Amino acid sequence: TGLSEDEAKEFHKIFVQSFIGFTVVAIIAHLLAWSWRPWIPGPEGY
Amino acid sequence: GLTGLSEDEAKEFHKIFVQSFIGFTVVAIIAHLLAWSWRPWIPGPEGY
Amino acid sequence: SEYQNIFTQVQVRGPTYPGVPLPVGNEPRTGKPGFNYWLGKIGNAQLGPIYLGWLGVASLLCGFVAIEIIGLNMAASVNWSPIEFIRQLPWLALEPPAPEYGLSLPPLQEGGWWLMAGFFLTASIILWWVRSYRRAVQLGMGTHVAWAFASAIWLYLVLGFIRPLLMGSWAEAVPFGIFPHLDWTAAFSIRYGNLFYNPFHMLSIAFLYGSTLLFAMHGATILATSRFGGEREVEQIADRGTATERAGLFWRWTMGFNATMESIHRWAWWFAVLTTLTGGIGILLTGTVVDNWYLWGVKHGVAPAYPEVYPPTPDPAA
Amino acid sequence: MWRIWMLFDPRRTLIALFTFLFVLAIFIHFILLSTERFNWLEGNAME
Amino acid sequence: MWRIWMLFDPRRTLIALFTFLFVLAIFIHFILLSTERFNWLEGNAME
Amino acid sequence: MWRIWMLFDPRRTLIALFTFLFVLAIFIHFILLSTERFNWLEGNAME
Amino acid sequence: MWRIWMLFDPRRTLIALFTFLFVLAIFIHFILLSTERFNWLEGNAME
Amino acid sequence: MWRIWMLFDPRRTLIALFTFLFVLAIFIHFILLSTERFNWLEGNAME
Amino acid sequence: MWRIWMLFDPRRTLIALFTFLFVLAIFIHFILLSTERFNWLEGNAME
Amino acid sequence: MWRIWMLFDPRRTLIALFTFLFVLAIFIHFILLSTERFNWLEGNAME
Amino acid sequence: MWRIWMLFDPRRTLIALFTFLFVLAIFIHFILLSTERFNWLEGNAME
Amino acid sequence: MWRIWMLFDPRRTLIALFTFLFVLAIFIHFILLSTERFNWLEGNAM
Amino acid sequence: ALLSYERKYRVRGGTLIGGDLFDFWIGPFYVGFFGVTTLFFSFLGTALIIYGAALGPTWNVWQINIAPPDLKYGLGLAPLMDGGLWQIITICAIGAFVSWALREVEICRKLGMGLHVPIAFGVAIFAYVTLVVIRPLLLGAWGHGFPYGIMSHLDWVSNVGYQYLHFHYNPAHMIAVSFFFATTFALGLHGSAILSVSNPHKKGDPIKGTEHEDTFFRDFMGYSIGPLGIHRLGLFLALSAGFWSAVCIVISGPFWVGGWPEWWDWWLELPIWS
Amino acid sequence: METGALTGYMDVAQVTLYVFWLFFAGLIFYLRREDRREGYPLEKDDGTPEDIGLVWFPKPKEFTLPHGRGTATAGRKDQRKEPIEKVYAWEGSPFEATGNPLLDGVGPATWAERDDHPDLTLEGVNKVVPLRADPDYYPCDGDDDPRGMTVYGADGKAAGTVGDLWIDKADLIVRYLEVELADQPKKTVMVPREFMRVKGPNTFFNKLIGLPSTQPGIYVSALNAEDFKNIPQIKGNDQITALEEEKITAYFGGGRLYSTKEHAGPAL
Ligand code: BCL
Ligand code: BCL
Ligand SMILES: CC[C@H]1c2cc3[nH]c4c(c3C)C(=O)[C@H](C(=O)OC)c4c3nc(cc4[nH]c(cc(n2)[C@@H]1C)c(C(C)=O)c4C)[C@@H](C)[C@@H]3CCC(=O)OC/C=C(\C)CCC[C@H](C)CCC[C@H](C)CCCC(C)C
Ligand SMILES: CC[C@H]1c2cc3[nH]c4c(c3C)C(=O)[C@H](C(=O)OC)c4c3nc(cc4[nH]c(cc(n2)[C@@H]1C)c(C(C)=O)c4C)[C@@H](C)[C@@H]3CCC(=O)OC/C=C(\C)CCC[C@H](C)CCC[C@H](C)CCCC(C)C
Ligand SMILES: CC(C)=CCC/C(C)=C\CC/C(C)=C/CC/C(C)=C/CC/C(C)=C\CC/C(C)=C/CC/C(C)=C/CC/C(C)=C/CC/C(C)=C/CC/C(C)=C/CC1=C(C)C(=O)c2ccccc2C1=O
Ligand SMILES: COC(C)(C)C/C=C/C(C)=C/C=C/C(C)=C/C=C/C(C)=C/C=C\C=C(C)\C=C\C=C(C)\C=C\C=C(C)\C=C\CC(C)(C)OC
Ligand SMILES: CCCCCCCCCCCCO[C@@H]1O[C@H](CO)[C@@H](O[C@H]2O[C@H](CO)[C@@H](O)[C@H](O)[C@H]2O)[C@H](O)[C@H]1O
Ligand SMILES: [Ca+2]
Ligand SMILES: [Fe+3]
Ligand SMILES: [Mg+2]
Repeated sequence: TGLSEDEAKEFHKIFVQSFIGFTVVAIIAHLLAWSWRPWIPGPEGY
Repeated sequence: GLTGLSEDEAKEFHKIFVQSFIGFTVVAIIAHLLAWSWRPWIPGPEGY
Repeated sequence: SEYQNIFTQVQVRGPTYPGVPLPVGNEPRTGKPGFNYWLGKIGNAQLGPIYLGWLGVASLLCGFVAIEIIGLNMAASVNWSPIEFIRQLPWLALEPPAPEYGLSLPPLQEGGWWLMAGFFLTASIILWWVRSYRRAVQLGMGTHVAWAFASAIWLYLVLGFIRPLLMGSWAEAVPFGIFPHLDWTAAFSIRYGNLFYNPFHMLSIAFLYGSTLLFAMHGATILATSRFGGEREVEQIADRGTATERAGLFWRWTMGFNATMESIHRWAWWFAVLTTLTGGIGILLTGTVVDNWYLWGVKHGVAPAYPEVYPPTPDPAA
Repeated sequence: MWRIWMLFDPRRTLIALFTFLFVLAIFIHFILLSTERFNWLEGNAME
Repeated sequence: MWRIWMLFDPRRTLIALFTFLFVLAIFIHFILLSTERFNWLEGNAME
Repeated sequence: MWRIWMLFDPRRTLIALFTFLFVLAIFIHFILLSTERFNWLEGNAME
Repeated sequence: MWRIWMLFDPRRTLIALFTFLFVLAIFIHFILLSTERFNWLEGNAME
Repeated sequence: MWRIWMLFDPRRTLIALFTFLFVLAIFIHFILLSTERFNWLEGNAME
Repeated sequence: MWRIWMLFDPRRTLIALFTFLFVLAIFIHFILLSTERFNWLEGNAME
Repeated sequence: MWRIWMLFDPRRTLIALFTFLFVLAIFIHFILLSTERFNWLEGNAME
Repeated sequence: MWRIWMLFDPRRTLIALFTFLFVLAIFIHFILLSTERFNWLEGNAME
Repeated sequence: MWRIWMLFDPRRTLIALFTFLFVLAIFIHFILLSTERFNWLEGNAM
Repeated sequence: ALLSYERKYRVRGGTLIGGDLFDFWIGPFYVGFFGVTTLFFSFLGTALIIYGAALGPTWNVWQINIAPPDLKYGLGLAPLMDGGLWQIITICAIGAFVSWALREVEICRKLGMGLHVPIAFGVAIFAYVTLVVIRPLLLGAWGHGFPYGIMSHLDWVSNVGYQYLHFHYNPAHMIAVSFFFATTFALGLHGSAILSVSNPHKKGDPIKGTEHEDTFFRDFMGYSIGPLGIHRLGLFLALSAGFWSAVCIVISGPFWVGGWPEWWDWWLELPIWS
Repeated sequence: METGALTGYMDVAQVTLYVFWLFFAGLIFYLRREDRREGYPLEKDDGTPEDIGLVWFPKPKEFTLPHGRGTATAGRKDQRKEPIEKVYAWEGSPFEATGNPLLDGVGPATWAERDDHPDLTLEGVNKVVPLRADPDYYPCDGDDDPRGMTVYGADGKAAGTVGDLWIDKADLIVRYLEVELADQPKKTVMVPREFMRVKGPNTFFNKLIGLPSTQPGIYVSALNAEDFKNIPQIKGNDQITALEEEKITAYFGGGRLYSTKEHAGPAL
């Protein structure tokens, strides 16, 4: 990999933040999509 | 000097290139005016 | 007129090559190698020796049983007439079991022989496959032949075993005959609505066309650069020569990109295996998960719609 | 967990991850477009 | 069980494991989609 | 924005730009010719 | 604008341009021949 | 007889034997499933 | 315009032109033959 | 104009010219053979 | 005629002759079996 | 005409000539068998 | 723009037409005179195909169909929207394919290579002109050519095949298919063979030479054709596949009109077993 | 749900097709990476390297050679100074030889820097040897023996006589013809098999029918008789080095453009 431990931690810090930011935007998108049309049918089937 | 032309050679080619492009375009413009006088190609609301 | 390297003009003769020494645990090679002049015109003149281990003899015996079952049944179908056997040979077949038996074991009268021939032929092919694996490993070479062979077996297995298993009927399988298995091939496409519209059949044909295209390119490319030693490909891979450079540059200047001497055989390997890999998947899909490929094409916007030269014909059966 | 980057190169992993994420997102969008309820372009009614 | 990594390279094991886990997950999601009961996009009624 | 030419070769960018723009332009003309309303050579009536 | 010839070689440029201009010219002549109104050889009536 | 193993290598014999036994076991299990009486998954009645 | 021979070598600019001119000439004769009015061999009434 | 034969190979120029002349001559004969008026073998009536 | 063995190899010419003679004999027996009159195994009536 | 064997190998000519003679002889016999008049095995009326 | 070994080979000469004027490169592509004509015919043919697609009912890639003219037009040029466009594209395709082959000849000459590749491509061109020129010419109408569409020409293949009630029984088709199957089988074997010696079973093992290549196939199938033979045989099988494909379709219609299984009655009616 | 259906419109066959499209795209990407193991990184016409990134250019492939020859690395950069000059200044222009391209190794005469050691059989002995160094090998009966025949140049002029045959031990085939030059300054010259045509009475259509050859000999259309003297000479005896093989075969490859000039200049 040719990476020291210091750069490995520093990349992982940004990677986790970017993943959280990407997930947070997606979570909001899924909340908006659910408010539009929920995708869990239920006993009656939509 | 990417193409190997000096500044003067680029001047000379461009002048002839522009002149012949203008001559080529002028003939085409006359051809299009004759074509328009024959049958215009813009339909109109009823589309001729 | 220059030499086109089509036929070897001057062959040389010497001691026959007995093969590289096999490691301990291998049978001695059988046969006394000899030289064939006409084979040496195109390639190597030496014929043999062959390796006949346990896998070789077991595969030969299993294949012999399958061929005998097929041949004796076709001979019996013409009342054991050798004259009618030769005359009708392309038309004769060992018929697959009747549809009434499903996946159950059928009697000899109604396709029991087909199941035995299919079983012993499959065992022969499988034993031949591991022999292909073993012969490569014992020489220290990679097992690329065995896995390319596995792709061919994959289509063979789905055609006669896996798809009939999924359809629950041995009658869905291929007869052991020359013309009848062409009839089965035609009937298969007809039954499932123009297998031309099977996208994996399209892929298999693209790779079959590509494989023939690639060998036309590669065979001609190597022959055109064999004057620089292009036929010694493995030597070119380890130590690149002008033959590899000219071969790559010809294709780079022609179509804008090229391969290496090693990577062209990776293209060759993958195009060949993908022919049977895609084909096996396509055959496995039809009847199990798609039953009318043309209607699948119209469903997915694949089938073109043609202008009506005649009015649409109503079906007279209501 | 930072030690994961001592195994895989972060830059090539990012390329593969971003390619994977876009392809997955495209296919999930297309899967929804293939349904009647979740096709926002065809706009079928619910229930 | 730490000894298992003395025979298997962590990099190739993780790549194979992640590829296997994702393919299995996609395979199981698609299998559910082919069922009437568990197709959450088509939303068939229970029972 | 003069800094983009520190990154991109002006000659290769111009070649890529010109061919891309013509291909886009000719395909937009093609798309217009495929419509009833905007095919100027067919001259279909409006509405 | 003469500086375009410090980036584009006149020889290759003119060969590409004249080839392109010819292809486009006979392509447009072909398009008109394919139409009812502008097929000057078939001579369909106007309107 | 212990002398059986002077002839045949123990390692090759075991590899072939294990494959042969499993293939035979699969062969017999499939044959039983092909029958009405011995298909334990279908569970047909007797007689 | 005599300077074009500095750019384009005339020894083979002619062969690239003669085979161009004949193919264009052979083709225009073809288009005329395909027409009802200008096919001088079939010779339809001019109207 | 005799100088051009220093720049053109007299042998393969003559070969190509004869091949072109014969192909054109054959082609024109065939086009006449396909016409109702100039088919001298079918021999249809004039007018 | 004894001189033909100066040119023809006696061993190779005998093998070819015997192969030719047997093949010819088989086909003549074949042709007779194909006919109605000379099929001595089917034994069709004369006239 | 004895000089024709100066040009052609007598052995190879004889093999080719005998092969040609037999092939033609077989070919003509088969053609007669195909005709209704000259098929001596079926034996049609004249 | 250049491979690390490319610079020495980028020399002048080897052209058939144009000589010095077109002897240059654009990126990796060599142009030559026939490259210009290839571009001319390719752009013209592609533009006319896209124009026919635009004027067609749909933009669906699978459903775009540039059909040939009706059979009633015979060998003449039909109106552009009634199959004439297909006729022009066919000429452009032939011009592009021949120019591509002649361009490959110039590149072959420039590198000192043999002309095997353009000749092998000529077999492919021969199959196309058999489908699009020779067979329509022998049948007397350009409408017998296959349409230019991804799915429409597959429908053409199906309908031509069933014009003889069983195209599998076509004797030349039987030969051509076997060659197509043989070259793919040979290609898989040849690609596997070269990869096996250059990629040994144990990683970081000595590379294997031609002796191992010969020994494996002698061990496996009892015969090894050698590195030179496999490329000769592989090219032969591929070209035989292309050649017999042209034969199989050119005899269907021009030289055989009934069901292809009928044709085998010559074998069944041989006087040896009639 | 229908048996093949997934989402009303989606079905199993469709998603199976898209699974293959993903695999095929990955395979094409993988195959293109293997294509870049040689000839990369790209360089400009003046030698300046081009930028390749990392997802396309793979790590160097190391082949361990047999016979204790060490390890070989794919993508070897040749170190000989190129005796060429760009004809024009713009990129994509041809290169002109600043000397004699036939002897300088330029264009069709270009030779790569192959190994300076002879190719060896698996046993460990030289693969390519003259017939004088191994009487166990001989020309096959039924094929004309080149030894003794005179070698003619492309112009039809005699260039020498065959003195020996160099054969490959692994593949029983003639690899080179040792030609004793008719013109002498005993200078011998190597003619590769693929660059020569044998015209004896045992080739074909001559053994089958029995016709003698009118003018039997070895015919080389690649080079004129005068250019035979400049064919690169092998350093040693009874042993030919792979680099020497490359130079001899490259010299013949450039003959059609530089020696006979039949490929030099347009046809028409
Ligand atoms: C009317 C007929 C249908 C049609 C019906 C089918 C059917 C059915 C199938 C194909 C299949 C294929 N079709 Mg199709 N096909 C049609 C039209 C075409 C056209 C064309 C231009 O018209 C072409 C080029 C093709 C080409 C193809 C191939 C791409 C593919 C076969 C791959 C292969 O090589 O496996 C050939 C090799 C094998 C099958 C076996 C591989 C090796 C085995 C192990 C051999 C063992 C040898 C054995 C030991 C020897 C001893 C045996 C004993 C003597 C008995 N088809 C039309 C639409 N086609 C096959 C496929 O997979 O497509 C999806 C298939 O099943
Ligand atoms: C129901 C249909 C019938 C049938 C009816 C037909 C008909 C009709 C035909 C065939 C033809 C073929 N059939 Mg069939 N065939 C059937 C079943 C089969 C089966 C099978 C498994 O059952 C197989 C394996 C085959 C196999 C074959 C091949 C022998 C042949 C197709 C290859 C070919 O012609 O190459 C030759 C083709 C080429 C070389 C293409 C030419 C390429 C050109 C020169 C280059 C183009 C470049 C391109 C424009 C580049 C684009 C630019 C890009 C951006 C790069 N058929 C069934 C029974 N078959 C065809 C044939 O043999 O005709 C020649 C044919 O016409
Ligand atoms: C990538 C896909 C392509 C492909 C690849 C492929 N095929 C392969 C391989 C590969 C990579 C092999 O390695 C394998 C092989 O062995 O190749 C040389 C093989 C092979 N592909 C074959 C055929 C084949 N491949 C086909 C297709 C394809 N193969 C695809 C196009 C087809 C088609 C199109 O239908 C066929 C028919 C075989 C030649 C071979 C596998 C042979 C095999 O498994 O044989 C097992 C053993 C037997 C059946 C022995 C039976 C014959 C004996 C002579 C019996 C008799 C014994 C005794 C002599 C009796 C004596 C009696 C007398 C005393 C009377
Ligand atoms: C004869 C043996 C096999 C073979 C050989 C072969 N093909 C070859 C070669 C060889 C030796 C080349 O050197 C040449 C090449 O450059 O390969 C990369 C080529 C080639 N074979 C190709 C394709 C190809 N080969 C095929 C088949 C085969 N090629 C045979 C099986 C097929 C099939 C069966 O479908 C195809 C599609 C190309 C990739 C290439 C030739 C490229 C070329 O001609 O370039 C110039 C033209 C263009 C870039 C575009 C022209 C476009 C036209 C003006 C308009 C379209 C016309 C066309 C009729 C449309 C049809 C559409 C419908 C069918 C959907
Ligand atoms: C005239 C002018 C200049 C402008 C006009 C401008 C204009 C008109 C309009 C204005 C708009 C406009 C277009 C502008 C100008 C823009 C323009 C186009 C510029 C000029 C460009 C030019 C000069 C010419 C035209 C370029 C052109 C047509 C390109 C298409 C190329 C093509 C057909 C691709 C097919 C790809 C496929 C799928 C192939 C199947 C085989 C396969 C799967 C192969 C992989 C394995 C492999 C790599 C194998 C090889 C190999 C083998 C076989 C070995 O065996 C081997 C052995 C050992 C080592 C290596 C190898 C080895 O590599
Ligand atoms: C002395 O010898 C004489 C008789 C001459 C012998 C000569 C015999 C001759 C001339 C034989 C000719 C044979 C021919 C022409 C054969 C043609 C075969 C063809 C064309 C086959 C084509 C396709 C066939 C396929 C794809 C068949 C596939 C069958 C499969 C995969 C069967 C699998 C069956 C299995 C695995 C069975 C398992 C047993 C089970 C599990 C069911 O047990 C319960
Ligand atoms: C030294 C002190 C500073 C160190 C830390 C620096 C910042 C570290 C990362 C902070 C969080 C960034 O998080 C990143 O932001 C981008 C901004 O477009 C967002 O990305 C968002 O927009 C992009 C378009 O650009 C979309 O493709 C993506 O789908 C969406 O999520 C995400 O939220 C996340 O990918
Ligand atoms: Ca008949
Ligand atoms: Fe190869
Ligand atoms: Mg049947």
